[PDB]
Amino acid sequence: KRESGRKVQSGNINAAKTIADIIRTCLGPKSMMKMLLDPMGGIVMTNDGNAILREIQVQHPAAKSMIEISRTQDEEVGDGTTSVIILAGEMLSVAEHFLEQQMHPTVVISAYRKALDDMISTLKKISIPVDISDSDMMLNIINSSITTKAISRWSSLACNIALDAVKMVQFEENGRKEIDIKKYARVEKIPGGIIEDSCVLRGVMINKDVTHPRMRRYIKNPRIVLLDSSLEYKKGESQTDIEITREEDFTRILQMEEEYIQQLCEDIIQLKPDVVITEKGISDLAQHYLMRANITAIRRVRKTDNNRIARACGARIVSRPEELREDDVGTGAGLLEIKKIGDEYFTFITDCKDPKACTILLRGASKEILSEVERNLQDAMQVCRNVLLDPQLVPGGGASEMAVAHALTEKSKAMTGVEQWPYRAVAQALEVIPRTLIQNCGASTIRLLTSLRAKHTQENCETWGVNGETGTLVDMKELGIWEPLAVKLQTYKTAVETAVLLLRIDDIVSGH
Amino acid sequence: GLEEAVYRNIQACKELAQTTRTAYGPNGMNKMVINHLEKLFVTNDAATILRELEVQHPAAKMIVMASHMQEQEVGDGTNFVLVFAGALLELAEELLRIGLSVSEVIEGYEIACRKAHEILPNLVCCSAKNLRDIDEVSSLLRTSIMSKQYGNEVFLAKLIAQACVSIFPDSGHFNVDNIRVCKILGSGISSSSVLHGMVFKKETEGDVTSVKDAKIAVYSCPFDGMITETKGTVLIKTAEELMNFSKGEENLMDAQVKAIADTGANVVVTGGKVADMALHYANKYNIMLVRLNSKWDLRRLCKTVGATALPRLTPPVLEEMGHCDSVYLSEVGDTQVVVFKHEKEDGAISTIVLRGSTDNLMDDIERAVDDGVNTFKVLTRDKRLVPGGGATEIELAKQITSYGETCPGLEQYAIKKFAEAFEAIPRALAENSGVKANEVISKLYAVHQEGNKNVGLDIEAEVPAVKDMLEAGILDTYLGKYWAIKLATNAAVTVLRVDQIIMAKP
Amino acid sequence: VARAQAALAVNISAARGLQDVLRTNLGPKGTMKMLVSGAGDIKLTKDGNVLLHEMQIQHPTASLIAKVATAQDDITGDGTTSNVLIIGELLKQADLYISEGLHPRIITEGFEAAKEKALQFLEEVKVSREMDRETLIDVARTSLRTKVHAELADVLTEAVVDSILAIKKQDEPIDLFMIEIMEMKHKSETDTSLIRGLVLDHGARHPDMKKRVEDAYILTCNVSLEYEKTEVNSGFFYKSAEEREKLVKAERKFIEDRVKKIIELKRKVCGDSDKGFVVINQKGIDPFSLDALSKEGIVALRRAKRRNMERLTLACGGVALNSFDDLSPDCLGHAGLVYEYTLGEEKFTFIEKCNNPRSVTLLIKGPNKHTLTQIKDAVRDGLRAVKNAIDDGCVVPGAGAVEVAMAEALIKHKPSVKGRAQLGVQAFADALLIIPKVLAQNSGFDLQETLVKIQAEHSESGQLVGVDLNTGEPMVAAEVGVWDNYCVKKQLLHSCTVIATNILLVDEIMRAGM
Ligand SMILES: Nc1ncnc2c1ncn2[C@@H]1O[C@H](COP(=O)(O)OP(=O)(O)OP(=O)(O)O)[C@@H](O)[C@H]1O
Ligand SMILES: Nc1ncnc2c1ncn2[C@@H]1O[C@H](COP(=O)(O)OP(=O)(O)OP(=O)(O)O)[C@@H](O)[C@H]1O
Ligand SMILES: Nc1ncnc2c1ncn2[C@@H]1O[C@H](COP(=O)(O)OP(=O)(O)OP(=O)(O)O)[C@@H](O)[C@H]1O
Repeated sequence: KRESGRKVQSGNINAAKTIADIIRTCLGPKSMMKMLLDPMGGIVMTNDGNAILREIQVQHPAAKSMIEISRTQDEEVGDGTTSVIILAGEMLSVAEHFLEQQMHPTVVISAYRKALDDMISTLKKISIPVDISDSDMMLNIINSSITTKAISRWSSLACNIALDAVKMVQFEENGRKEIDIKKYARVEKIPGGIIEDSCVLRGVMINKDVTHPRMRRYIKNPRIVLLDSSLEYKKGESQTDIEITREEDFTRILQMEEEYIQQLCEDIIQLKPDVVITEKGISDLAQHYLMRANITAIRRVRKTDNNRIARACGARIVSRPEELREDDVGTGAGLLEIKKIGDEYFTFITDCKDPKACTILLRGASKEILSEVERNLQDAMQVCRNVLLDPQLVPGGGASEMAVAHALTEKSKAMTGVEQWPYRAVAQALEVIPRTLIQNCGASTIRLLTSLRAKHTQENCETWGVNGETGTLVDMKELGIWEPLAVKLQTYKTAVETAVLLLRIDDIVSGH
Repeated sequence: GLEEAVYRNIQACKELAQTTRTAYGPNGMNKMVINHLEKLFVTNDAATILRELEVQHPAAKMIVMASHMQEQEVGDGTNFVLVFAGALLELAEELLRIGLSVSEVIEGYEIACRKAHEILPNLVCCSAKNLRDIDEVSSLLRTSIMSKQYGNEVFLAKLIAQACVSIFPDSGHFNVDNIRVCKILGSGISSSSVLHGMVFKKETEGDVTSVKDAKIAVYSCPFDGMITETKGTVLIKTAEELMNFSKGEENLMDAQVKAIADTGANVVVTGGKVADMALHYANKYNIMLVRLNSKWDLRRLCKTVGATALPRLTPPVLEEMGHCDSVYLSEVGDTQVVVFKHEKEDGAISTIVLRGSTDNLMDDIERAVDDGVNTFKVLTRDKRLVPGGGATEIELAKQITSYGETCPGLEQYAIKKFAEAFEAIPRALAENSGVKANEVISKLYAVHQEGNKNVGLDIEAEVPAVKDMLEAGILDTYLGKYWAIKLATNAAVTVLRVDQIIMAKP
Repeated sequence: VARAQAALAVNISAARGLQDVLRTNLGPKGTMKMLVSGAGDIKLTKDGNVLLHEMQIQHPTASLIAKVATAQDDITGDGTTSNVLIIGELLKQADLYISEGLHPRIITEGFEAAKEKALQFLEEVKVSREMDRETLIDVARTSLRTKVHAELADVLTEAVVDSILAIKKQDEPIDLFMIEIMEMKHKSETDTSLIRGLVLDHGARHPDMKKRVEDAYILTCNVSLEYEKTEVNSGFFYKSAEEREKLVKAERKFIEDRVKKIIELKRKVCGDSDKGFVVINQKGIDPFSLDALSKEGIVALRRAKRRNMERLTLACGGVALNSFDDLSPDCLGHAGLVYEYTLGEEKFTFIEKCNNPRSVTLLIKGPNKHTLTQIKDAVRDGLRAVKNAIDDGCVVPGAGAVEVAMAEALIKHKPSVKGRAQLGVQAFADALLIIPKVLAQNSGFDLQETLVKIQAEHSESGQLVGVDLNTGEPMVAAEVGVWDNYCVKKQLLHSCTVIATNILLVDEIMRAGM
């Protein structure tokens, strides 16, 4: 029915601790697999933390809030979603300061938000600048995700795909250096060929096939036209329907259908175009007057894909087909081509410049190989985006966690007041990331973590990390286990933003 | 939820052996079986037992599927498979309790099976002399009709003898399909006889007693009111309009029987009922009309002369008619029957008519006649005869134990148990005759030790002794004993090879 | 509940449970299993692929191992139930060290170290013998004797050896689609043999037909000579039953003009004596058209298949024809003995002694229904084993000689990743010895008696030792002719390391909701 008091403060803790205990052992290169039982008897053995919680239904309101905050975090950056839910479950796991000390959560939130300012200040002190102009330094960053994959045979060519895609989308003139892979870098899959055939072209590709040979095959000066209106029968302002059942109604409708389309098609062929692009659909009779002028028919394109075509050639978006003019020209484009690739037709409006848009063309021997590269390249594109957003790396593999937790201990000696006791609990809760790395390797956890803290005290805090392969401690300056800064900045920010949301809930009530 | 997991595959076949062990022999007991259409039936044939008893265990279904292969290439000894191979799996359980592996019994059974196929030609005493006489044929058939219908073999051994001699000049064509059985209700088995050609129990409904026409057409539709293949809206209002349809029905049927007279066909077979006015039109144009309500009686005629059954109401089709030499009527046993005789042809069709007062009794004679034809259907091959009554079952068990004793190694255990499975068949014959089975086996081995061969069981309730099978006229088929030993050993090695059964979804 | 290591203890019991079931059907001395469909279908097999794919298990963990053997037959075609017996002992021997406090990731790191050393050991024991008739008999004998009750073990070897040897020439790759498998009833199980030509399901049904044609010209046809529709602009109109008799003669006249055209093409091209003519028309043939062709000596066949027509193109050489109006002699072929094989019920046309058919039909005969499906799954496993022997010229000794030799090579081997990977090569050496262990139980001998004798046999030379199925003595696999494939043993060690990893790499099981 309803629940209030201190029970929902402990009820939201065990709801987030249960989600964190599921995917706690799935961290690092030695991530353990998880077995999901379906009602139909199916079993998937995926060890990906985003794939486990997606196929698991939850009923708690706090546990439902735990999944969606990492799902939105997966859409922002393509790496670090498992470390968010682990850190959000460890910060709430020390319930001795929440219930036994009878402390209000406002003291904890004032201690948690004050510890959030020490997260950004410590990571900028252990950071290191990146020479992004050298292509050898960019290869040592993306290689952490290309290992144990089928794309690893072509790592020298697959790295050129993601690096050339992020640089074309990023605009240095705007200052803020925006990269959006979903719009300006729309990836499409083409069957046939091999992995070496996949390259990057500077344009937009249309997956509509060719149904008639009366089209433009090779045009050096493509005259493009964009239109928003439909090419069909004229409908009124009412919501009436079109039903053709009588022979008297079949003649009167088709005579009005032919006379309006021929009046529409006369306005576009007077400019002598090469390819027509309409927003809505194109009827079968509309192609009959269009094939006499040998124009390539392209239909069913979204409004978001329409502006990428207008920025590729420089055309004008015209609302109505009766209002065409001479300014709707595509002068400056490279070549128009309808050449088949593996018995599929594709339209090319590519150019020899950077018209603020691009696409990725994938090829492969089978359709399962097409799905393998697109899930590896999109994971690789978001990691290399964070490097070009800010050229700064952090020592990963638990080295940044012990460097941050060492700075919080010396800061807590000068932090007076009641809030110093939950302030020291965040330093021990940030140690769970190198704790599960030793437990997944199989060595003694407390024997290695105690010597890990002794190396972070006397020696330099930027070195002496954990290697998740052999099970011992190595120096992070020797191996390429470097993490991006913007990934680790949003990881500690979201883990605090989750802990500020679940601890502030003090009542769960119903109502529609 | 698991006790032995190898014993339950054998116990399901031991229940299949018990339903025919007490039903073995001329002194075997009958079985009150219930048909699936809720009909009471009394029989003792081993093939009719498995047809009605829907056995469900798939481990015992291998011996039933071996019985369907036992019915092929030989028509003798279906009860021999369910007794001997049942004794194989029962005696194999005494070896597995000691510690012997199941793969050791398998190779030991196939060794003694090939050894038993060499001793069986040594026991062939007599053979058929190919004289085509009724004295030579009925002397060997008296043993096969025994264990089916005991006491009435003196009338059955002479009737099937007169049928198979008429086919034996047709060399290489003798089969069980040439001798058909048609049951007629009557007094008893003493009034039964044998006729040539195709004989049906129903007489000619027409008034023609003899016709020499060759064209025979069969129509499965009854003689009734004609319905057009189109819609045909026929409406009547007054009594004069009803008489125009009544007289018009007889006038159209007058042209329907005239189309049979136009093609030169004077023999018509009707599956359904015949109207009285249509029966008058058949006798006007001298057409023989025979009513056959049975579908198996109609399907028999299509496979002999080629006359097919057409669903239309008398269509004049010259292509789908049959050909016969002489169709006439004969009065045999106070009942007129129709004979499809072959006068111009040499003839290879014979029909044994059986008489009786009970349909449950006459069906057991039909299984005894078809097993009598199948005894000589085997003897179209190489003629070799073996002594019956358990005479060959002791001598084969005497030589295999003598062979398995001299052979050293671990394989001597499965060879010794292959001989004792042959001892259950005289144990089945002694138990069903009310005699102590332990005394007859000792009396059989004492006379076979001195070399007195061809000694089997004396069929008598008061006499527990034995007698000679050569002087008694008891003789079995060597090919009937050849395929029975081979198929039962191949069936009993299949059950021992399968260890566990797992159900699977399609 | 139970958020602990209990998710591993339930998965190894499904592995131990699937090991104890499938251990009774390895080798020729093993037993068989029955597959009941619930409706009455009975099937007996020893193949572990059909024992896991067709057989349904209730346990969810054991359903994953059923998906392992489906991936085994796609690359090799052998060793599916031997895949289960290794991974059953691999997770059994892992439990001796996990209960002592060792992490399963450490044993996984030792299993990949034992996989690279055992794969390097397979390159030294392989024998690059020249592929001839005699060495392919021993390869076919190790594969076909495990699906046969030892009465067809001698007859079925020469049927599969001579079939693949007739299609292995000019260094061409072996294609299994060139081999046609046909089944016929009313015969014994030992009556199977090889057929040079093809087997058609329906033959000529006419009393005036020739029973055997020694030489003939085969015309490929695909035209329906039955009652067809109009090819000219007309319609089906009739006023009564007499108008239908005029219409059926005006419609069938489009058929018999083509039938007499085949006789005009027969008399033109080789119309003299010592000739022949067979029609291989796939579609239906008019029964009135069968009387018109059989009077001049033409055997007409009807009711064929689509795949059989393509094999008739390679056998005779005639191009597939679609219309009789443009009949031409380049669509004609040639064959040798064209006769009919008579059964108890049906008849089958046999077209052997072809010029260059490039297709061999295997004729498998059986008395029962389940007997036909057992040999059909045996000939597909036997032909794929010899195909692995021709394409991969190196072979390995059989009778478990590789697994005992790999147990000694893995003992004298130190790990180079850590010290705790010493149990990874220890448990991999003990789990590979389950194949001489399970071959003692199926043969009826003691398990530990022949294991000592197979391990004490060592010498200062190259010598392989295996188990004996008859006496239980040490037996050299090269001296008796027991050989396996190098490709099967390479995929055996590769697939066993992957599947035993994934069962060892789970810690929690959750109920999904799609
Ligand atoms: N050999 C190694 N030893 C120890 N740590 C390693 C090793 N290799 C990589 N790592 C670290 O492990 C981290 C990956 O941890 P984890 O699997 O929990 O996150 P993730 O699943 O990669 O995150 P996301 O879900 O965002 O991709 C990497 O950031 C890397 O720094
Ligand atoms: N009166 C008898 N004298 C001697 N032996 C007999 C006698 N009756 C039966 N037998 C023995 O019984 C065995 C065959 O008996 P039986 O007639 O019961 O088989 P069957 O009923 O013909 O088989 P099926 O069920 O196939 O018809 C033979 O071995 C035969 O020696
Ligand atoms: N005559 C023989 N004597 C001893 N061992 C043999 C003999 N023939 C085969 N083997 C052994 O049996 C093993 C194969 O067993 P089996 O044929 O029962 O399974 P399989 O059919 O190979 O399994 P899968 O169908 O999974 O490939 C081989 O490794 C071989 O060493």
